[PDB]
Amino acid sequence: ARYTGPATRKSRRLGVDLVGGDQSFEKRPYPPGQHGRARIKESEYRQQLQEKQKARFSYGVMEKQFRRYYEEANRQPGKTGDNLLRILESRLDNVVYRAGLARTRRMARQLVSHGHFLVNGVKVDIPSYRVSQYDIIDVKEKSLNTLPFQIARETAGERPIPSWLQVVGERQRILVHQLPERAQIDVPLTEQLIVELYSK
Amino acid sequence: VTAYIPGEGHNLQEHSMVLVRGGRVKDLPGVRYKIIRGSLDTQGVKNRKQARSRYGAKKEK
Amino acid sequence: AVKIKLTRLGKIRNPQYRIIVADARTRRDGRAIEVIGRYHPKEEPSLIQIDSERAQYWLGVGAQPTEPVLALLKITGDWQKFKGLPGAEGTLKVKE
Amino acid sequence: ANIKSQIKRIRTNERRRLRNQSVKSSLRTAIRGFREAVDAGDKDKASELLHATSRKLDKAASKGVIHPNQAANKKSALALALNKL
RNA sequence: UUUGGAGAGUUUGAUCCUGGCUCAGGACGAACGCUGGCGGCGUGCUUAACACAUGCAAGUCGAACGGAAAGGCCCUUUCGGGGGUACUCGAGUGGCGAACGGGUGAGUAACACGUGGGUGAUCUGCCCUGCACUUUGGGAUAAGCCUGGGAAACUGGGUCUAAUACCGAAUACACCCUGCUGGUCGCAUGGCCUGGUAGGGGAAAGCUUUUGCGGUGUGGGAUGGGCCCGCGGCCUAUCAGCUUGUUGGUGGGGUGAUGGCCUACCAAGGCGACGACGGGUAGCCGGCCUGAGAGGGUGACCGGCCACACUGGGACUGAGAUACGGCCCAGACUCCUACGGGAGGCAGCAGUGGGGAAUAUUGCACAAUGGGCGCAAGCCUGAUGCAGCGACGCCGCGUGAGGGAUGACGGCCUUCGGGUUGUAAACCUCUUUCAGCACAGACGAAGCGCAAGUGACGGUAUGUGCAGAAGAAGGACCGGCCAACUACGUGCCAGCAGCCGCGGUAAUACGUAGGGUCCGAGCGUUGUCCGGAAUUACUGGGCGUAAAGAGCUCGUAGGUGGUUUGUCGCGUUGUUCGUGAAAACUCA
Ligand SMILES: [Mg+2]
Ligand SMILES: [Mg+2]
Ligand SMILES: [Mg+2]
Ligand SMILES: [Mg+2]
Ligand SMILES: [Mg+2]
Ligand SMILES: [Mg+2]
Ligand SMILES: [Mg+2]
Ligand SMILES: [Mg+2]
Ligand SMILES: [Mg+2]
Ligand SMILES: [Mg+2]
Ligand SMILES: [Mg+2]
Ligand SMILES: [Mg+2]
Ligand SMILES: [Mg+2]
Ligand SMILES: [Mg+2]
Ligand SMILES: [Mg+2]
Ligand SMILES: [Mg+2]
Ligand SMILES: [Mg+2]
Ligand SMILES: [Mg+2]
Ligand SMILES: [Mg+2]
Ligand SMILES: [Mg+2]
Ligand SMILES: [Mg+2]
Ligand SMILES: [Mg+2]
Ligand SMILES: [Mg+2]
Ligand SMILES: [Mg+2]
Ligand SMILES: [Mg+2]
Ligand SMILES: [Mg+2]
Ligand SMILES: [Mg+2]
Ligand SMILES: [Mg+2]
Ligand SMILES: [Mg+2]
Ligand SMILES: [Mg+2]
Ligand SMILES: [Mg+2]
Ligand SMILES: [Mg+2]
Ligand SMILES: [Mg+2]
Ligand SMILES: [Mg+2]
Ligand SMILES: [Mg+2]
Ligand SMILES: [Mg+2]
Ligand SMILES: [Mg+2]
Ligand SMILES: [Mg+2]
Ligand SMILES: [Mg+2]
Ligand SMILES: [Mg+2]
Ligand SMILES: [Mg+2]
Ligand SMILES: [Mg+2]
Ligand SMILES: [Mg+2]
Ligand SMILES: [Mg+2]
Ligand SMILES: [Mg+2]
Ligand SMILES: [Mg+2]
Ligand SMILES: [Mg+2]
Ligand SMILES: [Mg+2]
Ligand SMILES: [Mg+2]
Ligand SMILES: [Mg+2]
Ligand SMILES: [Mg+2]
Ligand SMILES: [Mg+2]
Ligand SMILES: [Mg+2]
Ligand SMILES: [Mg+2]
Ligand SMILES: [Mg+2]
Ligand SMILES: [Mg+2]
Ligand SMILES: [Mg+2]
Ligand SMILES: [Mg+2]
Ligand SMILES: [Mg+2]
Ligand SMILES: [Mg+2]
Ligand SMILES: [Mg+2]
Ligand SMILES: [Mg+2]
Ligand SMILES: [Mg+2]
Ligand SMILES: [Mg+2]
Ligand SMILES: [Mg+2]
Ligand SMILES: [Mg+2]
Ligand SMILES: [Mg+2]
Ligand SMILES: [Mg+2]
Ligand SMILES: [Mg+2]
Ligand SMILES: [Mg+2]
Ligand SMILES: [Mg+2]
Ligand SMILES: [Mg+2]
Ligand SMILES: [Mg+2]
Ligand SMILES: [Mg+2]
Ligand SMILES: [Mg+2]
Ligand SMILES: [Mg+2]
Ligand SMILES: [Mg+2]
Ligand SMILES: [Mg+2]
Ligand SMILES: [Mg+2]
Ligand SMILES: [Mg+2]
Ligand SMILES: [Mg+2]
Ligand SMILES: [Mg+2]
Ligand SMILES: [Mg+2]
Ligand SMILES: [Mg+2]
Ligand SMILES: [Mg+2]
Ligand SMILES: [Mg+2]
Ligand SMILES: [Mg+2]
Ligand SMILES: [Mg+2]
Repeated sequence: ARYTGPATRKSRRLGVDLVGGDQSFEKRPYPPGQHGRARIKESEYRQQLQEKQKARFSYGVMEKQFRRYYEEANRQPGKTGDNLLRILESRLDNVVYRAGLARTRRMARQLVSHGHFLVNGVKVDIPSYRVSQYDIIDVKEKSLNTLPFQIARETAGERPIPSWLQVVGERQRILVHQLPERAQIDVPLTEQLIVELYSK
Repeated sequence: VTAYIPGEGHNLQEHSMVLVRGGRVKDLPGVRYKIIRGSLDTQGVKNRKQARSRYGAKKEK
Repeated sequence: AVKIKLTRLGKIRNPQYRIIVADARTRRDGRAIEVIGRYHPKEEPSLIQIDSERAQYWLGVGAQPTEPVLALLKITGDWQKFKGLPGAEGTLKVKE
Repeated sequence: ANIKSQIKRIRTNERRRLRNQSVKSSLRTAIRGFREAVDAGDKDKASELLHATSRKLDKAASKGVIHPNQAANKKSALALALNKL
């Protein structure tokens, strides 16, 4: 199941922008609640939980399968933090969101659930696809005729496509080439506290 | 062994089949068990809507 | 007469049949002396691989395969090799 | 007994017990006579009884009532006792 | 040359130490409370090894034999049916199969179990493969007919018939035994060169005329098996001596095979403080949970073994008996009776009564594969493949999206200004996964048949269409630990509660409200187990007073050694091939 309640509540309580263009946040950064002014006592667990929640709702990932993320990252021989960030950025949802074919990660998930795309010529209608390397992601004719996808493809003029990701032309073919690196990704927050909380 | 009666109101009279769970109680020295509500003949006390699950109460309608 | 069995493991809705050469006296899942492969129809190709040399040694030593096992061996061409009539025929559809 | 197969098996087994008990009793009587001859202390009659008993022992063993190596065992043990006395 | 360690609270006026208790996590064959939509994939009596209504879960061969109850055919017919027909067949032998596969864990501390040898000490039908033979005579019984007892099961008496059912004899001279003579090996009697020698002994059965199968012994091998072997593998000395076939020798008997397996006589010993025998506990193991690790716990499923079949015993059948639905006897349980006597054994699949928290359906198929049968077709198989029930466990999906006010109600607080739920809501566009309704629609079957066809699952999985945001969200917590606060209502009551502790009128701790937090089709409680617990301290504790050095000595066993000169290398590591089942974990 996904989140059906308000989405701006998340940013308001979290104290940082999630989508990026929040007028309501900039109008009132204080987290909701009749006591959004009470001073918050320092707590290492508190901050670890804060970081965990922010990352989880930022990526739309469910709690259990993101624990699965963390354990899988431990399993891989590389460093746990960058392994986790790699495996969570590999999400087809994040791929479409950051390739300019989805305005928001939630909309990418909605479209994938609708099943309007072809991956390597095989129909797929699952959000959490594992986008390997060298792969190719397509979009099919009914998706093309769909209006909002057209708008997104002409609106992909935001923060430019990251290094390993790129779009080749009007058909919007997305292909990944090399290994994303933490420094170039510059995904926000620090994996230190996430790994600490899950190693608790 | 004695058992503790949760909630606020109860319908228990002598010779009433009941269900019991495990739990210590410090106020009562000779007590070490609770009695679940909403099972068998023990129902949850009416007028409860907060922590409804713990006491076995239905929703509003 | 030890016969070529198809050992079965796993769960209900997807049976597994490993190719085992064993005596029929034991359980259907009983003692497996030597394994040479497995067979599972759940997948549409239901790919099967056979070790020709081991199969032939067992046949020459006295293990009589069960009819489906022999048919599958003909399919893989091991029966053809053992008979020497057509030779060794390779037509197995390796999975796409 | 609740199946025709098992009941028929019990019939056949009783028949073959009648048969096998007969044969085994004959063999035991042969061995008993041989023993009596030996503790009496004769030589030629002992040898002739050895011959007859061995012939019938081999017949029974080939029939399958008793088993070959043990048949050889007691026949050779009896031969050893004879040669000892 | 690579993988991998969290603390917090609680003693005191206030510290520090030690130490005790509790919590933050994973996991359940888990149960209850609330909630609840689908699909995919597993899982599902842990207690009463309690008794069990019904039925299913073991059958195959006329080309072995006699026959014809029912059917097919033809001669006949008064329609009672009469002959043969072998297509076919009831039962009748004979076989083969039934020791399979399925179930359960009460006992069992044992060579019971994993691993490592084994046997010059055993067997083993059905399979293939080189290699002699299968002559001959005889008799009986079922079935059937008649009779009799008897409700009954069951039984007898008499006549009659055949054989892959039965036995004698023919041979064997390569096999099993015994009295005489060489070489090889040594790990020993002695084994192997079928070592040579003399004696005597021994087996079979036929079927089909077509991819033709049968019977008997043993140079080759395998499998299933038995025996015993080092090691090992709970707790209790508040269990210290136990044991008499017990311990060894010789001789006999016995076993498929040595051996107190059994018997007789000899000697008195054997086992015992590097824990005997005693007591309670409990199937062992590959494994499952935990832990960085060592280690701790534990034995769900699957799987390798063990033992059991209403309780106690015993034996037959054979290559194979603990013989689950094989036999006999004794007790219990239930039932039948015409009262003489009989039937029984769900822990086989399901199902019910009871216990309990609780574990589902009296479902379909041989479609595929294993398994039993046959020359095969072909038959049987709750093994199975599947289907229905159940949020119980891992995993994926749906109940919308985009924008939308210096932000519409209304609630709740207010310092009466206002904040607050809130991009939320209604609103304008969109896709509408999945459910709903239709079409197409697989493979799972180079598989079988000398036949034309063979799929339960399912008309499902899977694609394509139709109208519709339309059918879709709840649970726990919010005093500190512990990310989440305020007001309303009663105040040592009513109550909360994990530890500390919270109410004696103005509670962030009770209840109500809002608001917030965690989680989520699951959320909590409870209970078992690991952890932090270095809180049984090998890694890795302490002994002055916090708990501990006995009151102090000699000294047996055990434990331990002040030096160098010397070998064997049994303590040791050194490497090479040579075992470590599958399944599970780690890498791709
Ligand atoms: Mg940890
Ligand atoms: Mg079995
Ligand atoms: Mg295929
Ligand atoms: Mg067949
Ligand atoms: Mg019956
Ligand atoms: Mg007699
Ligand atoms: Mg006698
Ligand atoms: Mg015999
Ligand atoms: Mg002997
Ligand atoms: Mg002797
Ligand atoms: Mg690691
Ligand atoms: Mg304290
Ligand atoms: Mg103190
Ligand atoms: Mg203090
Ligand atoms: Mg329900
Ligand atoms: Mg399911
Ligand atoms: Mg299931
Ligand atoms: Mg038959
Ligand atoms: Mg017939
Ligand atoms: Mg048999
Ligand atoms: Mg049997
Ligand atoms: Mg059996
Ligand atoms: Mg089982
Ligand atoms: Mg059971
Ligand atoms: Mg048991
Ligand atoms: Mg013992
Ligand atoms: Mg062995
Ligand atoms: Mg056999
Ligand atoms: Mg003859
Ligand atoms: Mg007769
Ligand atoms: Mg005649
Ligand atoms: Mg003869
Ligand atoms: Mg002769
Ligand atoms: Mg001779
Ligand atoms: Mg010769
Ligand atoms: Mg014959
Ligand atoms: Mg050994
Ligand atoms: Mg050992
Ligand atoms: Mg002796
Ligand atoms: Mg001897
Ligand atoms: Mg002995
Ligand atoms: Mg003696
Ligand atoms: Mg046991
Ligand atoms: Mg282990
Ligand atoms: Mg550890
Ligand atoms: Mg450890
Ligand atoms: Mg264990
Ligand atoms: Mg198994
Ligand atoms: Mg097992
Ligand atoms: Mg074994
Ligand atoms: Mg028993
Ligand atoms: Mg038995
Ligand atoms: Mg049985
Ligand atoms: Mg029975
Ligand atoms: Mg029974
Ligand atoms: Mg059953
Ligand atoms: Mg009950
Ligand atoms: Mg019950
Ligand atoms: Mg079959
Ligand atoms: Mg035959
Ligand atoms: Mg044919
Ligand atoms: Mg049948
Ligand atoms: Mg049938
Ligand atoms: Mg099923
Ligand atoms: Mg269930
Ligand atoms: Mg439930
Ligand atoms: Mg899901
Ligand atoms: Mg919208
Ligand atoms: Mg097909
Ligand atoms: Mg085909
Ligand atoms: Mg589809
Ligand atoms: Mg469709
Ligand atoms: Mg609460
Ligand atoms: Mg907090
Ligand atoms: Mg707090
Ligand atoms: Mg008050
Ligand atoms: Mg409260
Ligand atoms: Mg809230
Ligand atoms: Mg623990
Ligand atoms: Mg210590
Ligand atoms: Mg002290
Ligand atoms: Mg002292
Ligand atoms: Mg003293
Ligand atoms: Mg060496
Ligand atoms: Mg070596
Ligand atoms: Mg090795
Ligand atoms: Mg393997
Ligand atoms: Mg692991």
